[PDB]
Amino acid sequence: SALRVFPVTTELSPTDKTFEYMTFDKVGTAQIIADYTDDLPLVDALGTSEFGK
Amino acid sequence: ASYHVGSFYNDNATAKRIVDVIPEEMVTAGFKISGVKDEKEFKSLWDSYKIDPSLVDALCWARLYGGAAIVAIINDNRMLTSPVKPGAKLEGVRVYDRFAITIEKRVTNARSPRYGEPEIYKVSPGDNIQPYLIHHTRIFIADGERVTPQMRKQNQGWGASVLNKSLIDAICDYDYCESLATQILRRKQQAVWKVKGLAEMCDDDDAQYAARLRLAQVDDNSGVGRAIGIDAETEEYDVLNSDISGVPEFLSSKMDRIVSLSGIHEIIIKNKNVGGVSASQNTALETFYKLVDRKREEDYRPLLEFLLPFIVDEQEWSIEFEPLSVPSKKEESEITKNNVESVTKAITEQIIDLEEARDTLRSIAPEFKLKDGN
Amino acid sequence: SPKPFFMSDASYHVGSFYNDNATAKRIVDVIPEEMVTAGFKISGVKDEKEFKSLWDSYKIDPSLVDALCWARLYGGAAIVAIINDNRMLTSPVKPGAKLEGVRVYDRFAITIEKRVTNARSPRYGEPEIYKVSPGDNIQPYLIHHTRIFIADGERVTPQMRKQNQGWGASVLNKSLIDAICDYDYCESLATQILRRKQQAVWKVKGLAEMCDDDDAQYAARLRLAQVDDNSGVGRAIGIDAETEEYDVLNSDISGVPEFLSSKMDRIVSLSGIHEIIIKNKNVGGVSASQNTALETFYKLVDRKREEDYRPLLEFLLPFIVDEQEWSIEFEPLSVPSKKEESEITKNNVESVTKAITEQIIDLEEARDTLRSIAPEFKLKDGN
Amino acid sequence: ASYHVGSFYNDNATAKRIVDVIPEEMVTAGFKISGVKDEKEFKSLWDSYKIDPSLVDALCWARLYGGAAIVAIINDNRMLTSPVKPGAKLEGVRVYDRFAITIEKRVTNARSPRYGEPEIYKVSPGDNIQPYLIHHTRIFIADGERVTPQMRKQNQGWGASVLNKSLIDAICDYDYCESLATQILRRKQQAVWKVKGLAEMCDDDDAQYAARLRLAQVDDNSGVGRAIGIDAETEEYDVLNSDISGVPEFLSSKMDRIVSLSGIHEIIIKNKNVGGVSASQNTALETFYKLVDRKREEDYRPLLEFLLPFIVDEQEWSIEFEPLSVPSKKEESEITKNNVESVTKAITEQIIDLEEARDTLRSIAPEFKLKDGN
Amino acid sequence: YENLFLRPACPGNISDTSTYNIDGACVAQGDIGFGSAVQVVGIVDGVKVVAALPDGGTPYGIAFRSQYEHLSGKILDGEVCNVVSHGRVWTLTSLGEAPSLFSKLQFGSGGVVTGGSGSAGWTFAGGFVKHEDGYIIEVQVKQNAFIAPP
Amino acid sequence: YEKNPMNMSIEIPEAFNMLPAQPKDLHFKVPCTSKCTGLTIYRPMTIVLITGV
Repeated sequence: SALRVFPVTTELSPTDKTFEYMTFDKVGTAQIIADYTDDLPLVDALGTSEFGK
Repeated sequence: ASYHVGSFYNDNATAKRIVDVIPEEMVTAGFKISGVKDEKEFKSLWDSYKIDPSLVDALCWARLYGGAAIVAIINDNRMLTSPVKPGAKLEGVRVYDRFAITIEKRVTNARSPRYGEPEIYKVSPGDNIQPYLIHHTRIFIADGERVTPQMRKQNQGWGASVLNKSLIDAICDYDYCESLATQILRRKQQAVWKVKGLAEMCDDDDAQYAARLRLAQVDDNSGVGRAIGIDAETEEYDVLNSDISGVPEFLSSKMDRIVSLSGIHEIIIKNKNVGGVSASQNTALETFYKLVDRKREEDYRPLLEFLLPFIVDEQEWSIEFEPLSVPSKKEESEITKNNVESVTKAITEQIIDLEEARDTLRSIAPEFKLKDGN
Repeated sequence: SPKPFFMSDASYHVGSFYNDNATAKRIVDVIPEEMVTAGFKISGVKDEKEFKSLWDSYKIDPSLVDALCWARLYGGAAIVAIINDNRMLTSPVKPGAKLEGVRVYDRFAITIEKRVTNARSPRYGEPEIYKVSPGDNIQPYLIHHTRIFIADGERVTPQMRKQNQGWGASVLNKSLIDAICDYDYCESLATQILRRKQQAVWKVKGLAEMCDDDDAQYAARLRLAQVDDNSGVGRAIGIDAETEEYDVLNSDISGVPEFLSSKMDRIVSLSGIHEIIIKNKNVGGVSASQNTALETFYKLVDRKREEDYRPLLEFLLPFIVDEQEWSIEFEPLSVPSKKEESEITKNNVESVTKAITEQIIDLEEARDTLRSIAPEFKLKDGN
Repeated sequence: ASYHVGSFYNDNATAKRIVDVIPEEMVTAGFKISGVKDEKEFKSLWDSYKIDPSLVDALCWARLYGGAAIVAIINDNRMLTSPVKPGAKLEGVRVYDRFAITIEKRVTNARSPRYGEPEIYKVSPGDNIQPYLIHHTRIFIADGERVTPQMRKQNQGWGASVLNKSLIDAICDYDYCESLATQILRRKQQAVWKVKGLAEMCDDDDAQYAARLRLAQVDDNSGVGRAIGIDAETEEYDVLNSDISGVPEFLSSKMDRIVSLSGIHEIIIKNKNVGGVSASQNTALETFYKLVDRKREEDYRPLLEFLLPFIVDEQEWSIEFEPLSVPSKKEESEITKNNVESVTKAITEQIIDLEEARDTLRSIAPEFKLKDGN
Repeated sequence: YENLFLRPACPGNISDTSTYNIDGACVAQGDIGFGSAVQVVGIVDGVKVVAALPDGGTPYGIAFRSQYEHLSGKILDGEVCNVVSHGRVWTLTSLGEAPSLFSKLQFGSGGVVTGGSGSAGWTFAGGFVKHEDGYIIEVQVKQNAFIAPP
Repeated sequence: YEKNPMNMSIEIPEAFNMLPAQPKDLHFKVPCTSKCTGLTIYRPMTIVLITGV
């Protein structure tokens, strides 16, 4: 019952031999400012991956 | 290097030419429609909408990035994600690049033949407006050139860029060869000056500085009409030289490889007439014409089928492409003479009457304007 | 030599050489869409306006194009046509004229389900059920032979055919493959020879005393490069007679363009598509030889078209036209000119009625004669 | 050093062209049938059977292997070993190679002229079907080229492969010449660097690795705009060079040998226009047409007499081979004009009447559609 | 996220495109040469009057090279003058060898660099090339580094 | 667990197929093959396993 209990996908070519997927992340913040300001907080991103066989 | 082909496109004007000469000329060639009551109002509405620059840009993005989309917003009293009821009406169209479209909802019902085709498109333009959704009938998607299905499915059913790595490196090394040729010309002749004990002087001191200044000064004033004096026992002054030959032929061969890999020929890619022949560049024009026409039926026509029914109230029509041949009044002057004598040199003996003879003569677009009538 | 038990040759290499190299793209792609877009005409039908209407309603010629493309590349392709039939998709088709779509699969997606070799039927040896495994997570569905059509590539030995489960071979045989491959090698060597035209040698006795990777050696290298960049035809360099000598060596370069042209000519010869089409360069020295070159090219493409384009037509037509007996004509694949088209229309219009006025040839057939050859002269249907 | 021809066929491309170019064009040329009441139903029935792919590969394997067979099955109420009764029925045709056919039974009756010709053919297709026996009239055998009889009866009365030893090794030598030319180009220049005491440095150790890495590094950065340093007292750096000339001419001579042995000329085997003349490749083509028709008359027609009487119920008929010449609209219209004016310019005064003038005009293939009648 | 370098290394010009400041509302008393330190002798109507550095003064900036304001080759009396108050700049020097990186420079008479052992002030930036049988160094000027003695 | 192809999946790049029969003296040999990867969990924490029931 494996093929009927878990989903089956076909997004993989018969010649492929390893696969990989990606993951993202972010950081940031904000403040209360005035009209004449020259500094503001910044944001960024991140990334990661995993493999298979 | 330059894996993002957009930078290459906006940097090197050559790739610009290869990517934009074909589709834009294709659309500017024009077309004509049959089965309509008339065509003057057709043209009036057409240039009233005046969307052919957007069409040009859509085709260019499809050819370059491998994909593009256009959304046609229609004046209807329904929310946009819903499908479209029958009718002939339009108020605007706008084009999105390959990066702005994703699939949202998919249908797999076996009853309809549209299973495996997206129904809902997620469009995310940006500009601090929320990404939204489009029904399939409202949008049209344009692709580039065909690619193996294994690559097609990993490119989420989208085509490939026309600037493949072979053409990229062929473009890249040509400029390198040109710079090398400039260096070859720079290094044609060299002068060598040898002085006993020249190594004795300390580094970066006044003596060495004065020696260098003297060398530069005497270099500045030498020539055919000027001479130099030296010391026989200590110093000598010699010259070495090398020849240059074949470099223009190397550059020509590299450019010819560019032409062969591109597929568009010389009098369009290097924009230089061969000059040795009078009436062969014309046949080059018809070879280019057959190439552009053949690429035309594969992509320009689907745009016409997608958009044309939304503007014309007429039921059944035909779309026929104007023959892409650069005309010449004189030549069409005898063309019109031939047509006018052929159309009625012999119809005076058959049932071919006025209301069909006039239609025949003004179907072939003449310079003769004819009011509608009997 | 040892080899895997699951033989697979035209699996990855052909696809890579197609989607990476450009000359392979051209050599496999110039033919099919030219064949399909040359156009065709039908005979035995009441009218042609509705024929073109149904054709540009169905809009299947890009599918035909890339179907023939995979047929030429992978050695095999299949197209399935869906019919408006109230039966299970395993069942055959009853006689009729109806269809709702045509869609294409590659060589990899079709296999044989069960085989019939009955003696009385001439269909012995012919796989009667095809098992297709589509992509995008769709369950396989077996098909009766009547619905789908299988298109092959080029002829091979029957010994190879049976080993390749009744499937042709790729046009990109290893001879053409490595002929294409070594061209880039020759080009790279040509560029390398161009770089290596001229060299300069600077000899300083005692240079061996220099320490490796210390300030002294770095300073020497900085000075050498600095004096190198500022040299030229308008500048002079000074050296010491006792310690150092500065010589220049050079070599000649010639014949490289001819050698590369010969390699390209070999590519043309193995390709079979001639110069002004594969290299897209007009010879330039002659006015009207490209016309005969291109008519020979149409000879090639027409003799290839008669082998593969027709079976698609004979497979699709019986499902679209209710008329019982029709024939296919191929339009003459030669581009004609407003000038000469006007001239030929004049010629045929005066030939058709210059002398028929004295015989029983009447209007009701003269009109069919004049509008049979597709004119620019329209005519409303009538007497 | 003898190799089976099938591997060479399905591996090499020039062999493919040499073996394949003639039969396919030959069969696609077409024909016309005389004595027939009408030709529309003839073509309808012909492309209903649609046997031309089988015909193509039958002729191909006859050309290659020196022998091929076709099995033609008929609507009849008898076993396959029996002869064929008079009639015109056909239901299918299939093609078998050289290796699956043998002779079974012998006839030597002096009464019939059939002595010395096999009466029963023993087919062994294999593929888990029992080999069977077929009567003479149900099978046709296609043979290759003529051979001396002392080899003919040694080869069971069968032809030989068109790829003989001279053709095979002439083809093989060309690739060797190309590889040698590539080597010649690669060995144009050589740089030699000699250092006193270099032999003292021992094999495969760290010092040798460092020295050779340094040599590779300095070689990678040499060129026109860069110089190298040398120690005068111990080491010397020289360059040796060689010239290249005549290699394209030698390759052209080898291609000459290939075309001379093949027998099909250059604009068909190399497929390259001469370029220096505009109106000589036309007579080149007509020489090709003459030779291909000469070969066609020998072997393609036997298929016509083998199969045609089995489908046509008419008692008498004839085969005419269509004039194998490319037909250009303009000259076709001109020829039609000439024919129509000749056919009735001077028949107005004699007994040449309409019922046969119509036959004459619609026999010579016109574009002039005309319904049958008086 | 990086700072670009500037191409010509002549005395009196800027060497980088880092944060710099140019005080262009000034006038000269006497003659000044490009690449020398200057001092502020007075202020009139929002304009600073500068002169070449004497003994006992506090340097304020370094004269800056311009090809429109100074057509002669140097800055002349009664001319509007450009002065760099913050940034990296090539200066004339009388030194013989490069000092330690990030040391403190000392200015002799006429606005030339002669010391590398100062207590506080401007610092050496790591550039040392040769000009006219003399050398050029690279200095990092900061705005409030040198403070006028009470 | 939660059933969705974005959390767990099983890939079948190659379907079951039969190679042509290799003949010997008086018998044949017919091999078969396919490909698989097993179960892959891109998003854990959507699965809970209660043990020792």
